[PDB]
Amino acid sequence: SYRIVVDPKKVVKPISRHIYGHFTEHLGRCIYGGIYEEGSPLSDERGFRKDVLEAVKRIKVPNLRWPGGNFVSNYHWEDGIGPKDQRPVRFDLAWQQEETNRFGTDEFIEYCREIGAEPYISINMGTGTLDEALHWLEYCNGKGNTYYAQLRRKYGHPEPYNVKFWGIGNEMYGEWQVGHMTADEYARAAKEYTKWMKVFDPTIKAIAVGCDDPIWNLRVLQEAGDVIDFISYHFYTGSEDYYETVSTVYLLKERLIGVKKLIDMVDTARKRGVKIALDEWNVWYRVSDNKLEEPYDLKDGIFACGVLVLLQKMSDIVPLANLAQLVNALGAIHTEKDGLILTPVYKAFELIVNHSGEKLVKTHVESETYNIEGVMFINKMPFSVENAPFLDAAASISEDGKKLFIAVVNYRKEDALKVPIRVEGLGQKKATVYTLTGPDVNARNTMENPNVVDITSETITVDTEFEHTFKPFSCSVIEVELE
Amino acid sequence: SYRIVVDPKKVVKPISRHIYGHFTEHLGRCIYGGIYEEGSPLSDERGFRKDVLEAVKRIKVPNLRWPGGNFVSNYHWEDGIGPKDQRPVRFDLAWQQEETNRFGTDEFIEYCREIGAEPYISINMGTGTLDEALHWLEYCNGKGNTYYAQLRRKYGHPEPYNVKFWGIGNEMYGEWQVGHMTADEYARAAKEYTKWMKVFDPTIKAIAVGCDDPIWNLRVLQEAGDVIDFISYHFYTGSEDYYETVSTVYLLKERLIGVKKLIDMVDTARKRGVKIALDEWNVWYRVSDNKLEEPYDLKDGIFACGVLVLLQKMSDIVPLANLAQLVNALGAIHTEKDGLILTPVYKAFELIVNHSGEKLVKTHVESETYNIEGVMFINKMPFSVENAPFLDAAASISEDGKKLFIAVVNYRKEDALKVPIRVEGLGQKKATVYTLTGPDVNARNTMENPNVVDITSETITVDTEFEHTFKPFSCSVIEVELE
Amino acid sequence: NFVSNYHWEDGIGPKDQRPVRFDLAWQQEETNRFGTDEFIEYCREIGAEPYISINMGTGTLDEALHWLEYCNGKGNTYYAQLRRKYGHPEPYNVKFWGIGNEMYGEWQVGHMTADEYARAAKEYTKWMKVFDPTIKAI
Repeated sequence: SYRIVVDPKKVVKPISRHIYGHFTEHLGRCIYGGIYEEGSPLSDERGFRKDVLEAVKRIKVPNLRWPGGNFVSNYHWEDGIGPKDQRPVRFDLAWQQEETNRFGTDEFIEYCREIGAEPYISINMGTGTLDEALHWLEYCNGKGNTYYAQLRRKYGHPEPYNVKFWGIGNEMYGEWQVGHMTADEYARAAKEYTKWMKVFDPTIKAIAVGCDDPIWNLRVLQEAGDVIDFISYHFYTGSEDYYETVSTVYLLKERLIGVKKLIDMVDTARKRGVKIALDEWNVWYRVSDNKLEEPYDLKDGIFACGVLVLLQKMSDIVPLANLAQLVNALGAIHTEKDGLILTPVYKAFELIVNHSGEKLVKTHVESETYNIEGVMFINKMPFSVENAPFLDAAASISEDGKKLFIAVVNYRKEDALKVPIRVEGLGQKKATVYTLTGPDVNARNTMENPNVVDITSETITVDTEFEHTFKPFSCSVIEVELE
Repeated sequence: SYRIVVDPKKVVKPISRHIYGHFTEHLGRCIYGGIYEEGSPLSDERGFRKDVLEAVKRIKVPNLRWPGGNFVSNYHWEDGIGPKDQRPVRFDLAWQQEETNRFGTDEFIEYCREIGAEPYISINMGTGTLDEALHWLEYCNGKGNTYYAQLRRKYGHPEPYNVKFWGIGNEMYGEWQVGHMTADEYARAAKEYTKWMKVFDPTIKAIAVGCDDPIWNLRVLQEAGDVIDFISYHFYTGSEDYYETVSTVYLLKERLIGVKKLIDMVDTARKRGVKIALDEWNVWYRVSDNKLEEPYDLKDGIFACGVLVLLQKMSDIVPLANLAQLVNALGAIHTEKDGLILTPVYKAFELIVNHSGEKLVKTHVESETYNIEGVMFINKMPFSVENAPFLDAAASISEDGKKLFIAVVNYRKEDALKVPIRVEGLGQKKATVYTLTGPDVNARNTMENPNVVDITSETITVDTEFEHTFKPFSCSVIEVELE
Repeated sequence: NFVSNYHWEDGIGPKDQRPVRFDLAWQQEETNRFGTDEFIEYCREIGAEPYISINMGTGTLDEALHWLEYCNGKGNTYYAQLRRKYGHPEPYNVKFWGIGNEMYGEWQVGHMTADEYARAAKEYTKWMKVFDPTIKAI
């Protein structure tokens, strides 16, 4: 048996806007050819691609991370400010590219404003400096007469940017990272940058680097949990098999619950309420070059929907997440010289960001269960998840709250499910069901039939007790007025 | 608000015999004047207090921990064997008492096999050797002609004692432990002692010492997770206010979930499936001499009930547990030279051990929630626990089994709880409801009113959907037939 | 590996009073009816200079010192007096001593990190050579 019980009067928690966040690295064709193509017919006066822009605005990005990623660990921000024709051309050691630097801090901040998204920038901790990081903070944030607040104005922007999220470094644990650190080194320095940045601007929020290594997380929280706001986490998954993929959602629930408990275990961290930032996540397993153009299909898009529902459930533990990445490289959107595809990862966002609430409301959900051992990620590392649901849900309420949104995923590959839903003190009412699904589980959109996987709509009679059938391998939200 | 639904047909996972274990340390009158009083009219030929013996059998001890506790770290087991008149009188550093060693290893296996419990002995890591622990193991478990087998045999016992559980040192992390160790040096020591003890007897089960320091745990697990079976936790709570005391049940839950998560984050240990051993727990707040005669009132019996209900629900994570302690010192049982007393803590055990099943069966519960911020333990450590329930429960079945049980707890101090209970495909049966409760939260059994708090029975009827009302601050088991 | 678990005193005296132990190294009961006295007898039978390995796994500085004494002392020291008591007035004069055995490998009982071995190898040797300067230490 399956069942879903709701109560639109029992609010459990707020749901943070910023669980729906995004990410744009200078990697491959993510910026250049991506959101920003200069010579193009499809561009505007600034160089932004108008089609991509219209697509991104439909998602309504809450915040947007930049410029990396493994690019920033090697990146001097000043290289990318002022007259475009005197920006030096640099070598990006991360992804072996020439960097023209004609998309920089202003250009990026402009892109944020245009779409309506809080900028979240990451400082360079492998090649950079306290100074350089502070100077970047002054330039973006200073309202006094400091030389850098002077220089932003000099280049056309008198008002400060007030950029509230800062990322104290990127993936500083890895061999692959330029100027990579030990747990102890990084811990000591996560503290130094954070604390000094905050002296200048006590209103910024700091995300320190976390990972799977628990000793690393613990040393971070211990040294810096006095002053950080988030410890970051990275989750990439695969591969090849439907069930293996659409279930690492529950691997991620388990892994996030871990980091949360490490936080609990550290005094100053627990005391302040340090939180978790899922500041990189996606499916990735097919591609291993440095353009990362991962051909996402519907199974990947069901993983995303599952994440987003989960995040709705634990937005209090993890109030900030960023899909890696926004365009092309591991991209929800894929662009060529003359058009774009919106992958099923993207569509997942289209379904859930529109049609969802600000307050999570009590939701019991009965489901049948399974266990899987399988693989994930490019390197194939084995994983194992026991008691993964076939059906999952999270209901929410609007600020109003005369609007209930009921998000429900069906993980089943073959059988549709008839689920008896109950919603206290309601009905009867006409209501609308939005459903993201397609034919195969390997189904893609193409820039030809760019609508094989898309969001459908249909009207339904609901009441304080009703029923519904959920297509196999689909996500669907029921939207219903409560007045 | 409140609800309980049970489905006797969905077996979730088994319930381990050993969550009901106990602990018998040489501390104050716990052992001498406790279970053992030589010249006593109340004692048998070999010196076992007959009243206590029968008190103890009722509780069906699954396993008995001995001899410590902080005592073992100063303890040389050799001193405790042989004809009693030749044993040396020694000074226990742990509790500043003269130990006569008239109670030792043989007496303890007699007391164990006299009451049905598996021996579980803690070796001396603070004042003793590998060799010394190994000869202990040889003495208890050796079939062949090694000297310490021979010696067991000279003293009256041809057959091996086959002692299954060995704990590798005691609270070795603590400043108070004699020969206390750093995380790194103990982690090395755990692997070693374990490793070699399992070369002699590969069938034993070794409990490693863990604590509250996450790094401590992580190092033991990284080093010894190869060969250990359990890492151990120790929980002592209170205090003074009813709610601040009961509900640390829900502090303990969080604490334990934290530690499992540690195990998940270490490969060898995760891969081997190292579990938890709660090898020391109780209420302990109002006394800190060195006989520790805590006068437990009824709130403490309710915490015990909660803890045991919690254990039923998670005995797959924590397979083994030990109340601290059995007699006198932090005792469930209190004894004087004439009679004895059964505290509400013991009573909690009488209630659950008789009338509980061996297979946990699906138990969903809905309940109201509180947030508290209190103090706990001897030193009054501040704490809080968020969303603690006023009502909890756990349903189990006999092995066969024509008997469902429903253990349920009302933490509410003032109100009774009117609870609708559902049970799949059941009568129309009658059923007995066993309930432990007293006049007020401060109720306490006495040697002349030995019943002020006690388990009472009453017959109700159940109907696959039915209602019951649980007294305030009460624990009840509902025993229903099924055939 | 036998040695890093061995207590030399178990293999001396009347054999009937000698204790049976458990060899952790090879998982075998050891009756200790072949021991130090027995080993040196066999050595001078075949004319081989004896070469003794000391237990650094579960043994102490003291324990090793006492072995050398038993073997090489000609004073009226407890352990020399002991060798004499058991039949051998005149010392064995063993020339090659082995300062632990394979103390680097996970399999050795009592094994050490390089720093803790070098530290101890220094310490065992200097003090043995103070009792008897003629020995050669491996």
